[PDB]
Amino acid sequence: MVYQVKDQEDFTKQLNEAGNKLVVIDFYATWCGPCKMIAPKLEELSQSMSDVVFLKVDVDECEDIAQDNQIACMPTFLFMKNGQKLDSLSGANYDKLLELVEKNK
Amino acid sequence: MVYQVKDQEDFTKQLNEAGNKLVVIDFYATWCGPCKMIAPKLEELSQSMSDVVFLKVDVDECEDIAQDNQIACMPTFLFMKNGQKLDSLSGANYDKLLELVEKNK
Repeated sequence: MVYQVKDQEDFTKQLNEAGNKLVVIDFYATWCGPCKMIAPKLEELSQSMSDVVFLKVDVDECEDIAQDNQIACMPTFLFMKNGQKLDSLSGANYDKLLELVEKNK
Repeated sequence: MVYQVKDQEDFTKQLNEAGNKLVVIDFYATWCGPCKMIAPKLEELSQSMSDVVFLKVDVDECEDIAQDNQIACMPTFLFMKNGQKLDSLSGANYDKLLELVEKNK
């Protein structure tokens, strides 16, 4: 599953429940074509990879979280572990997403 | 001064108000750092140039307009003249912007 982050403290709650697991966060908008195209692939990946936590942040609903992470393109995938940033990817390139999750998991 | 488009009808009103002038529309968000960096440069070009009209669209306030224009990064600049799309530029590349303004005005 891909869990939808509700607000700043909810994002922190999720980053903790992840324990030591890689967390992949998709920053998206509902008006954005490339975001809608890749969303189902992220959902398929999340059902299989139970040792990675997948989250999503709607930038219109969570403008403060978007500003905290310096988002400018969408989708942007942020890679985190233990509350700390590992890597980011801008755009819907599913092979680069898979490479980054392989690298970081 | 850069005018903020309020809604789809207002976009048509301003396209009509521009007459035969090139129109540059900055699709931006208030949480987006590169947009904030370039906004004062746009205000300076808007006060400087009398043969170009500068508009802005807040993607979180006009999500419909952003969808219809296939926005995915920000800022994105659309270049229009007599209702026609001439060019677009993704990102806060001020030199490219000025080059597309000089080419199309």
